[PDB]
Amino acid sequence: FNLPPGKSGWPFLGETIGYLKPYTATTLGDFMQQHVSKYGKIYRSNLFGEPTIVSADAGLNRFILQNEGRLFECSYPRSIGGILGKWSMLVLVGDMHRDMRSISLNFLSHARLRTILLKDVERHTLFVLDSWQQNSIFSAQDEAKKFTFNLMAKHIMSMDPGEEETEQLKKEYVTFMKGVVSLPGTAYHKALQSRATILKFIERKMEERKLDIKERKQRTDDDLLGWVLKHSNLSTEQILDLILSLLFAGHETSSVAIALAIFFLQACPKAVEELREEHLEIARAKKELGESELNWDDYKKMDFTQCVINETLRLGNVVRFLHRKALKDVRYKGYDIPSGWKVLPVISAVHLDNSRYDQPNLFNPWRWQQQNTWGNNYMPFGGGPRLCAGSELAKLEMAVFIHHLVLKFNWELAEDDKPFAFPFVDFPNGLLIRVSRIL
Ligand code: HEM
Ligand SMILES: [Cl-]
Repeated sequence: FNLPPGKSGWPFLGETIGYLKPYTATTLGDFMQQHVSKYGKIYRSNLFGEPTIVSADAGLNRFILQNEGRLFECSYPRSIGGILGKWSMLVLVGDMHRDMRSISLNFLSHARLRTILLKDVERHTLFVLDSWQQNSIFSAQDEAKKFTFNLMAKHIMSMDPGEEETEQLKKEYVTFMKGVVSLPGTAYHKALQSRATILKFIERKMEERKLDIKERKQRTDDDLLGWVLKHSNLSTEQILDLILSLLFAGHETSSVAIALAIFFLQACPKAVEELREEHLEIARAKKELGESELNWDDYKKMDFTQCVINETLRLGNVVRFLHRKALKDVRYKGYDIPSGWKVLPVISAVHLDNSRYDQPNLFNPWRWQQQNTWGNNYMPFGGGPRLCAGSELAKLEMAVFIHHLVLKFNWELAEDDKPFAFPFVDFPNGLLIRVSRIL
């Protein structure tokens, strides 16, 4: 019987404060690097109020991910467990989760991806990028968040950008997100108030949709709200939790990824040159054909863009680790994971590994003309039965945004900045950039 080595830290809190200490997002951070150096890639700790096995071992992390529902299961801390609702897909397990995942996969199907969703992705890209003024200075992080929130609101509830009900859902949504990152104080009871308001807003739009469906109007299931009403048997409270958890799942991730790409690309002008060549050829082809909107076949031509995307996610690491629990005693590589203990697969660790990538701290999208996303080396979307249901939409959002960005603008940092993990990734100075339109 061999328990992994490590400390236990302070009572109640353990090593949580040190574990959560902000660190530059392109690294693992002092706490993680030092613990791996002293104890190895598998070590024990006391985190988020529970005894914990931390894993920076890519072989163990894929074993955990693939054995969801058998040896391990998703398990958030008590505080974080319930802010997205009892029926949040990110927290559910068992049959209910299997049913909610099947719904998300079907709504995000390839057929719907290449017709419905792509049109909205390009429309929302141009809604943002056409408002950018010459020689202006602004926060790219805020613009990225604008793009992805607008886009998600369209996808889930057919809301249009810039309209009042959408700008007000943003303020309510961010006030609610100030609860996840937290006495409770007046900034936690405020987040529960906002959550209730949001749930009442979603239930309002749900009743309007049930009327559209009863009156047999066409294309009622273009958004997620209409889709679950027509194609599922979820209850009202289940629908509200699904809508809210999808907004979070799709916006918090995609916004960071877009911002990371803007950041990495201004420091890699040769990658922007190759992107312009690839995207100018696509645009020239459509001009000769007299076609205006992008189609799936144009997206399939964005080979080097997919290299930038993979490199952005490998180096930037939108998600630092996952929250899991062991369902029974497990033995792996000679260590014992006791039942009921928390298990944290640090899926970001292998992305920064010297032995799996050559110069992992360098942004080098050309490495993906040799490497591949299959296997242990690459898991920014997770793995196993909970592998990210929106990954294909995420890549499409980045590709379409990049396409119009490099065709319309040059950009530079107006103020020094760097990404940090809190563990959520964010730019402290807001990623201010100056832009100028091309010829
Ligand atoms: C760069 C963008 C994204 C990244 C890095 C990312 C990452 C992840 C990861 C690591 C998980 C696994 C959670 C776990 O195993 O506990 C996950 C789950 C999920 N993601 Fe994403 N995601 C991204 C974009 C999106 C988008 C755009 C959507 C939807 C519009 C989405 C929807 C979901 C859903 C529904 C799940 C739950 C899957 C399940 O429980 O079976 N994601 N994501
Ligand atoms: Cl490499």
